[PDB]
Amino acid sequence: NLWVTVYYGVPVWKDAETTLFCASDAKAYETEKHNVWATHACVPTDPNPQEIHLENVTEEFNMWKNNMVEQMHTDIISLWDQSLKPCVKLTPLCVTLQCTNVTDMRGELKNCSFNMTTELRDKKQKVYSLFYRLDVVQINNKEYRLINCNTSAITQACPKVSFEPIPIHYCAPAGFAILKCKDKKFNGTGPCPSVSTVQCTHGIKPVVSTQLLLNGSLAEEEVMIRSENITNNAKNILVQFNTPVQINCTRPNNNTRKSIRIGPGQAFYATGDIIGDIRQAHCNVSKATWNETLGKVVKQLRKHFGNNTIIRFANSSGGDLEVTTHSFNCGGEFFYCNTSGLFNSTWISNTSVNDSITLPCRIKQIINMWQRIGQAMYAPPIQGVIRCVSNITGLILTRDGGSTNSTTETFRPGGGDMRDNWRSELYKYKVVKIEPLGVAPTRCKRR
Amino acid sequence: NLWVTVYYGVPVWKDAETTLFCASDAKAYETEKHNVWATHACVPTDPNPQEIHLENVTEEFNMWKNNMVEQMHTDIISLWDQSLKPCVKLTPLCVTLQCTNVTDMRGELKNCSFNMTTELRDKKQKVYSLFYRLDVVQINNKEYRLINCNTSAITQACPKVSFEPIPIHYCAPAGFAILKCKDKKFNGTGPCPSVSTVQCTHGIKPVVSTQLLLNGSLAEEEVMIRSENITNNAKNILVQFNTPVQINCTRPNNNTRKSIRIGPGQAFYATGDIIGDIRQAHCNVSKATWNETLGKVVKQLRKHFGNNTIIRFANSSGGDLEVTTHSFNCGGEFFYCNTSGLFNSTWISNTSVNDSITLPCRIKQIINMWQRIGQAMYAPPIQGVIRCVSNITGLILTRDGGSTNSTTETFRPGGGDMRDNWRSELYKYKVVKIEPLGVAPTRCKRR
Amino acid sequence: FLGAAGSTMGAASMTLTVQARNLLSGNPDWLPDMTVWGIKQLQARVLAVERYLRDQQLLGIWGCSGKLICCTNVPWNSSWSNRNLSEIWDNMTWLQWDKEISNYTQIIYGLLEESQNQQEKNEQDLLALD
Amino acid sequence: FLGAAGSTMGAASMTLTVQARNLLSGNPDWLPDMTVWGIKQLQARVLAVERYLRDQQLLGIWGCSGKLICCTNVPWNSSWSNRNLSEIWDNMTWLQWDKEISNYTQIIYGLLEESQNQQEKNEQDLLALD
Amino acid sequence: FLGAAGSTMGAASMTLTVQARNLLSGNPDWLPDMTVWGIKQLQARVLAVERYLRDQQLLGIWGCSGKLICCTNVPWNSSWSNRNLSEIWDNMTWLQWDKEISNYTQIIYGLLEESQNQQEKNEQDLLALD
Ligand SMILES: *[C@@H]1O[C@H](CO)[C@@H](O[C@@H]2O[C@H](CO)[C@@H](O[C@@H]3O[C@H](CO[C@H]4O[C@H](CO[C@H]5O[C@H](CO)[C@@H](O)[C@H](O)[C@@H]5O)[C@@H](O)[C@H](O[C@H]5O[C@H](CO)[C@@H](O)[C@H](O)[C@@H]5O)[C@@H]4O)[C@@H](O)[C@H](O[C@H]4O[C@H](CO)[C@@H](O)[C@H](O)[C@@H]4O[C@H]4O[C@H](CO)[C@@H](O)[C@H](O)[C@@H]4O)[C@@H]3O)[C@H](O)[C@H]2NC(C)=O)[C@H](O)[C@H]1NC(C)=O
Ligand SMILES: *[C@@H]1O[C@H](CO)[C@@H](O[C@@H]2O[C@H](CO)[C@@H](O[C@@H]3O[C@H](CO[C@H]4O[C@H](CO[C@H]5O[C@H](CO)[C@@H](O)[C@H](O)[C@@H]5O)[C@@H](O)[C@H](O[C@H]5O[C@H](CO)[C@@H](O)[C@H](O)[C@@H]5O)[C@@H]4O)[C@@H](O)[C@H](O[C@H]4O[C@H](CO)[C@@H](O)[C@H](O)[C@@H]4O[C@H]4O[C@H](CO)[C@@H](O)[C@H](O)[C@@H]4O)[C@@H]3O)[C@H](O)[C@H]2NC(C)=O)[C@H](O)[C@H]1NC(C)=O
Ligand SMILES: *[C@@H]1O[C@H](CO)[C@@H](O[C@@H]2O[C@H](CO)[C@@H](O[C@@H]3O[C@H](CO)[C@@H](O)[C@H](O[C@H]4O[C@H](CO)[C@@H](O)[C@H](O)[C@@H]4O[C@H]4O[C@H](CO)[C@@H](O)[C@H](O)[C@@H]4O)[C@@H]3O)[C@H](O)[C@H]2NC(C)=O)[C@H](O)[C@H]1NC(C)=O
Ligand SMILES: *[C@@H]1O[C@H](CO)[C@@H](O[C@@H]2O[C@H](CO)[C@@H](O[C@@H]3O[C@H](CO)[C@@H](O)[C@H](O[C@H]4O[C@H](CO)[C@@H](O)[C@H](O)[C@@H]4O[C@H]4O[C@H](CO)[C@@H](O)[C@H](O)[C@@H]4O)[C@@H]3O)[C@H](O)[C@H]2NC(C)=O)[C@H](O)[C@H]1NC(C)=O
Ligand SMILES: *[C@@H]1O[C@H](CO)[C@@H](O[C@@H]2O[C@H](CO)[C@@H](O[C@@H]3O[C@H](CO[C@H]4O[C@H](CO)[C@@H](O)[C@H](O)[C@@H]4O)[C@@H](O)[C@H](O[C@H]4O[C@H](CO)[C@@H](O)[C@H](O)[C@@H]4O)[C@@H]3O)[C@H](O)[C@H]2NC(C)=O)[C@H](O)[C@H]1NC(C)=O
Ligand SMILES: *[C@@H]1O[C@H](CO)[C@@H](O[C@@H]2O[C@H](CO)[C@@H](O[C@@H]3O[C@H](CO[C@H]4O[C@H](CO)[C@@H](O)[C@H](O)[C@@H]4O)[C@@H](O)[C@H](O[C@H]4O[C@H](CO)[C@@H](O)[C@H](O)[C@@H]4O)[C@@H]3O)[C@H](O)[C@H]2NC(C)=O)[C@H](O)[C@H]1NC(C)=O
Ligand SMILES: *[C@@H]1O[C@H](CO)[C@@H](O[C@@H]2O[C@H](CO)[C@@H](O[C@@H]3O[C@H](CO)[C@@H](O)[C@H](O)[C@@H]3O)[C@H](O)[C@H]2NC(C)=O)[C@H](O)[C@H]1NC(C)=O
Ligand SMILES: *[C@@H]1O[C@H](CO)[C@@H](O[C@@H]2O[C@H](CO)[C@@H](O[C@@H]3O[C@H](CO)[C@@H](O)[C@H](O)[C@@H]3O)[C@H](O)[C@H]2NC(C)=O)[C@H](O)[C@H]1NC(C)=O
Ligand SMILES: *[C@@H]1O[C@H](CO)[C@@H](O[C@@H]2O[C@H](CO)[C@@H](O)[C@H](O)[C@H]2NC(C)=O)[C@H](O)[C@H]1NC(C)=O
Ligand SMILES: *[C@@H]1O[C@H](CO)[C@@H](O[C@@H]2O[C@H](CO)[C@@H](O)[C@H](O)[C@H]2NC(C)=O)[C@H](O)[C@H]1NC(C)=O
Ligand SMILES: *[C@@H]1O[C@H](CO)[C@@H](O[C@@H]2O[C@H](CO)[C@@H](O)[C@H](O)[C@H]2NC(C)=O)[C@H](O)[C@H]1NC(C)=O
Ligand SMILES: *[C@@H]1O[C@H](CO)[C@@H](O)[C@H](O)[C@H]1NC(C)=O
Ligand SMILES: *[C@@H]1O[C@H](CO)[C@@H](O)[C@H](O)[C@H]1NC(C)=O
Ligand SMILES: *[C@@H]1O[C@H](CO)[C@@H](O)[C@H](O)[C@H]1NC(C)=O
Repeated sequence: NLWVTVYYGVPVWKDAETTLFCASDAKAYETEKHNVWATHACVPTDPNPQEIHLENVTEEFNMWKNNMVEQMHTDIISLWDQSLKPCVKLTPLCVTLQCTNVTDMRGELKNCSFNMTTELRDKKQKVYSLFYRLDVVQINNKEYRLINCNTSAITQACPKVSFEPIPIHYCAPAGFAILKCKDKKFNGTGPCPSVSTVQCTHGIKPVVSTQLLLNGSLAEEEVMIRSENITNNAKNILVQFNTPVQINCTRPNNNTRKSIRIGPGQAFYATGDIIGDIRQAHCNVSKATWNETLGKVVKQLRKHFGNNTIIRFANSSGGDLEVTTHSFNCGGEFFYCNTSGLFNSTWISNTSVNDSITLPCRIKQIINMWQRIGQAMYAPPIQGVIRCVSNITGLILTRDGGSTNSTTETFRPGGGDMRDNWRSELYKYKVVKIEPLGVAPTRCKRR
Repeated sequence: NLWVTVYYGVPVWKDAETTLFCASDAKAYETEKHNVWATHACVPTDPNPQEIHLENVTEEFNMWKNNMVEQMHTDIISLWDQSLKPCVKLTPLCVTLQCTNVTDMRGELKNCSFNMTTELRDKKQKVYSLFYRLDVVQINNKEYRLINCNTSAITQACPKVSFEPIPIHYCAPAGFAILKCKDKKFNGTGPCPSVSTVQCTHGIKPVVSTQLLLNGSLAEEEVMIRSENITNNAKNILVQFNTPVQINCTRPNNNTRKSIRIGPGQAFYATGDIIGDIRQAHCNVSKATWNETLGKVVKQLRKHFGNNTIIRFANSSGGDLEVTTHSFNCGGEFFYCNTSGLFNSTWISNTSVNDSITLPCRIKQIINMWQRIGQAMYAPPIQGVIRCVSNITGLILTRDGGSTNSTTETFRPGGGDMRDNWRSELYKYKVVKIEPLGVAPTRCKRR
Repeated sequence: FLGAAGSTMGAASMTLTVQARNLLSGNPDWLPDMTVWGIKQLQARVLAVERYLRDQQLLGIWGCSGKLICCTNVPWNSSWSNRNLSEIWDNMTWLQWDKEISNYTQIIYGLLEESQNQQEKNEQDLLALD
Repeated sequence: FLGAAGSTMGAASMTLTVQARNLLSGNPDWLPDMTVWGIKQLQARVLAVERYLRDQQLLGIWGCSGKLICCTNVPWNSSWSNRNLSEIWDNMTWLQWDKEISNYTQIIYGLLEESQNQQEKNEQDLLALD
Repeated sequence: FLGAAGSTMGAASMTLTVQARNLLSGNPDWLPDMTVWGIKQLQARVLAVERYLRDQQLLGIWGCSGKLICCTNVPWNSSWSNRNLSEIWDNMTWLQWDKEISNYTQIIYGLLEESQNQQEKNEQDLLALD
């Protein structure tokens, strides 16, 4: 009896992948400071982002299969190179370094004398600088060299731009949509009872860190435990905190900028003498706040590893510095902190057997993150003492393979892949494409 | 009774801003000479530009609020960098210069000996060149250096391309329109009785000059006087001439090109010895023609400053060379002329109390215009004597602040902002966006 | 080309086609482009087609589905420019017209997409069945 | 915005207009772009208009020629989801609906462009002559 | 696909739909692009959509407002290819046909946009009022 009829705009979608753009909230642009991080031409965010809750809908999510992570990961990487392209390349810094021990703590800093090319190509320049032990390597008084020269080339980051993370909303173009999981407890896998849609994702700060998720999103009620394959010890375990952890990372060295001239037109910023406290970089964590969280977190692992079992914590096993330490950026400088003091504990079924704690941190200006070869970035010196306060919102953890599985299990800080850091904020999001065209049988026919 | 009805294409527009492109008249492309100025991919101009006169229409214009100026100003700037990018960079020219006085007029030219890198990286090259006093600065026989080396880097303009200004029509994309003011007397502010529309603006030659508008558009009937804020002495005063003023600027030095080889593959063009008249660059203005204009112009100022008053003229007060002199380009070289001789006069109410006049001009190859730091352009030497004839179509003027306002007023040549130069041709133009959609009540309804 | 903008709305209906033509399509058209100033001749014409399809959606979702003029079942409210018919077309101009309707412009828009093509096409489906 | 996706097809017909709107047009709209990350904000929106005109061809070449809903002379085959009318709109959902028709989807498409607007317009030409 | 180009105009009307399809939409479609040779795979497809909307304006502003075939009230002038009906469709081919009309092509175009949809829609407005 009936007849076919074309309906346009029916609620039908399929899971797919597209190219997502950013959103800066149109305030980051007023923050200026010559293109901070991403925001330059960055899409300002709709003042009123729209979130529509879909009733009577259940959708299955997988955060580990999420494509927004891979795009974001490649975005930061592509973003990094574009920042270093217009800046000043440090290529003729491979000159011999004659170094000596700084005036305590086994001479971590080296005072190095070397020859340099001036604006003119005729006469050289005899000048000295100050490099960390991590930035230099001796070759056989004490003679050193740049640590990256044998591996690759090097370029200096511009002092105008800042590495300051700013909120970035990922949005989808026309024909696409972004799904948001509104449940309080979600491990990133399984069906999602309450699903809402948004044009733009929430504020996401691209904070690059290791062993500690900084400035991230808090969980709801109970703390969350996420892992790709849990019984598998080869897979990292992502944790989401309820309450934020106060962390202080400072640069207890009050410095000055040389701004030496290697012209014509170019000026390099050398690290001058340190005026102030003679100290190594340090990281503070309040003993009461970390413990309280630990007691709550260690109980969540027993929802899997069993009601009663012994959970012991320990510092990093070994590997690259990026893996073994907490790597991040504060005030433009890159800190590498020793977390061994926090991870020293042993817990009972519900319990573990002072007013403050500190963590030794190391500073490295010349870095290759993401296993990049051919390009090394030099972090420019900062005037004065740098102080920063951030939230610790989560961790990257790995389980040991030694078993004795039915006895006890030990967990250690993870590292490596930075996608996990983005999976922390993107677990509730996935990309689907909308299929508007539809057909239905009805009597109307046509004349 | 009636019913609403959608009308499409109704004559309704709103003032707005868009991105405008160029037009080259499709002849400039046949002029070739490897991308002269702008025209490379430049839009050829419609052989028949369309100008439609709108009857019974009055629109209010402001030339100082015009956005076509800001775009054009940023265009020339962006155009300038793209021309210097593929060319040869002069970076290792900062070598010490041993200079001596040329064989009259207090030794304006310096014969400089210096060391240079050859195609090979082994042996240097002992060679001499000839630089103007303005291009070099001594540092403490006579030893000199490049004047830009302490400030910035430097790059040479390619001899293939030419700086020759070519007519450029600014046009608007679909959805936009360009308004043209057809009145004979318009100061750039107030209502415009007769308004016509065009797809493309008229022929506009991007001639960059100071204290003198060269190769511009003539006024109609009376000469025109334009100022942003007139009683305000801080605002420049733009003047539009009726009859064009004959001006001659020549390079009375017959030169040769060295074309030295700083390989591999690169060749620099040095300034060789001068064969011919021993002279300084000079600018000619006919005494009769300048005066006649002056008598007509000085009367227009009395339509504001009052019927009777004393108007005295004087040369530039002081400042940067770009401000204090007339800066332009002829034959590829950049002249800086001394206008002090023309601006020496004193006028009565209608009058002022030989066959020719001349103006001392200075030449500078290394220039930073538009207050640019980090990039300095070297103007390549030209074979033979350069001669050029242009029209003087207008001025940039400033009024003194010293008052004694009710007594007399003195005017001096302005400078600085190059937007004023573009405001001279764009005063009759502004950008609006068309809004085609409209609704009107009618009986037709629908079945 | 806009010649009747100063003229009355009644006279402005004759040249309506001219505005539709020139406005609609604008191609110079030049293939050549370069990294800088090629992106400038792109950004302008890309915004042209984005602004265009924006207008076309309204023409389709409303009771038009066709260009130039089309009518609708929305009754003209008295509160919306209460006027004389000869006071609109014969004595008044479009720029002068759009000036007053500015307050009711968004209201009328709702009557076209919702009150008509949402409720009209559904009405049509119910009337085309029998 | 997709709110009735969980609801029945009968209820999903009321908010149909909302999906048409938001889906159709998406301009942020920002002119600024750069050599890298400018090509990223381009590649996305260019694919948007390519996917769009792809859909629009079907609307035109079929018996619609207009947006939202339009009907046709193609009889509904029993072999295609043999069902109850109240079992479709009242008891069933679109996602659940498109799930079954997946096999006959390409067949129906042929009936719209070939069996109708190819044979209908030609039929119209023969019926409009007299 | 163009198969009837050699065949007569009468036979060329059957496969008309095929030409409409393939011509209309052409997406490879590949997202990847680079600074050079990415601008080459752009410049081609951008000119494709510019040439396309150019054609679509004529379809709308004329008496069609729909694709494939549509008719009009413009009478065929004798001075325009005075011929036999069987001498056109049955005995003649399109390429051979467009060859002769080349002189009157621009004239006919005027009759569609001006003589019809300018004067027809206005006529419709006057006939829809009563
Ligand atoms: C995510 O991570 C998790 C963990 O972190 C991963 O889980 C891992 O999954 C793999 C599967 O790929 C498992 O390996 C498979 O194990 C099964 C089962 O083996 C257990 O049971 C056997 C039988 O048990 C019954 O019978 C006895 C006797 O009556 C009873 O007492 C019992 O109570 C039970 O009732 C038993 O034989 C097994 O013991 C043997 O193996 C273990 C493990 O190596 C040894 O320690 C023992 O000493 C002993 O040797 C075990 O207890 C096996 O059946 C699978 O074998 C298949 O695959 C082999 C390749 O790995 C292949 O060589 C075999 O031939 C066999 O393939 C056969 O079966 C196929 C399917 O039918 C046929 O197609 C095929 O042709 C052939 O016939 C396999 O070894 C891991 O155990 C499991 N991890 C852990 C810790 O348990 C998961 O994979 C990850 N996933 C992702 C997506 O990341
Ligand atoms: C373009 O350029 C032009 C010029 O090139 C610019 O024009 C300039 O515009 C500014 C306005 O921003 C003017 O300043 C303002 O002047 C007025 C008027 O001042 C004059 O008259 C006063 C009264 O005159 C009458 O009364 C006497 C007594 O009976 C009679 O004899 C007279 O004949 C008159 O009838 C008089 O008091 C003034 O003299 C004082 O000021 C001058 C100038 O500084 C001194 O030389 C004198 O010695 C004497 O001190 C003068 O003669 C003032 O009223 C304005 O003051 C307001 O703004 C001040 C900030 O500048 C602020 O501190 C004051 O409190 C005051 O604000 C009051 O009024 C506001 C408005 O009602 C209130 O909101 C506010 O709360 C407060 O109550 C101001 O000083 C410039 O004079 C003028 N330039 C010239 C050369 O005249 C123009 O701005 C430019 N525009 C653009 C877009 O570029
Ligand atoms: C990382 O760094 C951050 C920032 O430094 C740390 O967070 C801060 O922690 C401190 C101490 O834990 C805390 O300081 C107190 O804040 C109170 C308000 O919240 C203040 O009222 C208080 O000031 C009193 O004490 C000071 C020291 O004793 C006095 O110098 C001061 O004058 C105050 O005394 C007054 O008040 C008393 C009555 O209470 C009155 O009798 C007196 O007359 C006088 O009026 C402290 O300064 C900061 O508030 C914290 N900051 C934030 C942002 O939370 C964090 O602990 C660090 N983490 C680690 C691991 O080190
Ligand atoms: C900037 O430079 C420009 C260009 O040089 C200047 O503009 C030129 O100005 C000159 C003089 O002011 C002018 O030259 C005259 O042009 C006339 C035509 O317009 C010529 O007829 C004339 O030639 C006669 O005079 C010459 C010198 O006396 C002789 O050499 C020549 O043979 C001519 O004589 C003949 O004619 C007489 C009768 O008149 C006859 O009896 C003789 O037998 C013989 O046949 C001049 O050359 C140029 O025309 C101007 N050029 C332009 C383009 O306008 C400008 O003045 C300069 N400005 C400044 C400030 O210096
Ligand atoms: C995790 O999140 C925390 C909190 O958001 C981040 O901490 C931020 O750290 C940045 C520095 O990297 C801070 O930026 C600083 O802002 C200070 C305050 O600026 C206001 O006040 C001044 C007046 O003093 C106003 O003029 C100004 O407009 C602002 O309203 C500045 O004083 C700072 O400048 C000084 O410090 C920097 C280095 O820190 C030096 O380079 C400067 O030269 C100068 O000495 C600086 O601009 C920011 O304010 C901090 N957040 C908050 C809320 O305070 C962590 O950095 C982040 N973690 C990571 C890894 O990014
Ligand atoms: C204001 O406007 C005036 C007038 O438009 C400009 O003056 C122009 O100056 C340029 C030079 O910058 C002139 O270009 C010159 O054209 C001459 C004539 O070319 C014709 O004749 C030759 C035969 O001789 C033909 O083969 C050719 O196809 C043309 O038909 C050339 O002879 C010139 O070459 C010589 O001079 C230049 C430097 O001037 C040298 O570099 C060359 O190597 C060679 O020695 C040159 O090509 C142009 O002709 C002038 N205009 C007019 C109308 O003559 C002003 O420059 C302008 N002001 C500013 C600031 O731009
Ligand atoms: C590690 O976490 C434990 C909680 O599991 C912390 O124990 C806390 O210890 C303080 C004392 O230092 C307790 O405060 C006490 O409160 C009672 C009741 O008001 C009062 O009688 C005592 O005089 C004292 O003030 C606190 O209650 C207790 N926490 C809980 C949950 O009971 C411990 O402080 C943490 N580690 C560190 C660094 O102390
Ligand atoms: C400055 O401008 C004035 C005009 O305001 C110029 O005065 C001009 O002087 C010439 C003489 O050199 C005048 O020509 C004369 O013409 C009369 C009448 O034909 C004749 O009798 C004389 O023998 C002589 O030929 C000219 O008329 C006069 N201008 C005007 C408008 O009257 C003056 O020349 C200019 N400055 C210079 C450089 O001379
Ligand atoms: C790092 O070593 C340099 C020398 O290579 C020190 O600079 C010298 O400082 C002394 C002060 O005791 C001066 O008398 C010399 O003239 C300095 N020489 C040069 C070349 O600068 C420098 O002081 C050392 N580090 C610091 C600043 O503590
Ligand atoms: C990070 O912290 C741990 C724990 O304090 C440090 O381990 C010490 O290592 C030294 C040798 O380098 C031993 O002499 C100490 O006995 C160790 N301490 C303890 C408590 O066992 C470690 O050195 C720190 N830093 C690094 C880079 O390893
Ligand atoms: C520009 O022209 C003026 C006017 O001729 C020059 O002023 C002369 O300056 C010198 C000193 O440099 C004095 O000795 C002369 O007496 C001045 N001339 C007059 C007429 O007063 C000026 O030097 C010229 N150039 C520059 C660069 O200033
Ligand atoms: C300087 O300190 C280092 C420790 O890193 C030590 O190995 C070296 O022997 C010291 N040099 C001198 C001269 O004491
Ligand atoms: C060369 O001329 C300059 C004038 O610029 C003068 O200062 C200098 O003393 C002269 N040198 C000699 C050696 O005469
Ligand atoms: C319905 O479909 C079957 C098989 O798909 C076919 O045999 C039959 O002819 C079709 N009927 C109509 C009316 O299309």
